[PDB]
Order: sequence, then C-alpha cells, then structure tokens
Amino acid sequence: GLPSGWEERKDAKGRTYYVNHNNRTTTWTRPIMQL
Amino acid sequence: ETPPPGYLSEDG
Repeated sequence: GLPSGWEERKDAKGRTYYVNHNNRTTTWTRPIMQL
Repeated sequence: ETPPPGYLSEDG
C-alpha cells in the first residue's frame, strides 16, 4: 500500500520510509493520504 | 531504530 504523491525507499538498514511532497516530510509512518 | 534519510532524495 503506497500513496501516490510520496516516494518510498525500503533501505536494508532495517527501516523503510516514505517522503511526502505534499507536506515535505520524511517518516516511518504509514500515510493516511492513501485513503 | 536509526532514523529516516532526509526528505525527497530518492534514487530510483
């Protein structure tokens, strides 16, 4: 489940994160924008 | 957990 409007990167350092262009954010949190 | 990489820099 990925929301169109952020890019995501699942890094093997044991943490995946989503970047929102709409709010300018880098976060572990699952995007609510998605619904 | 060591935190997030800076915002909007995405190597694809």
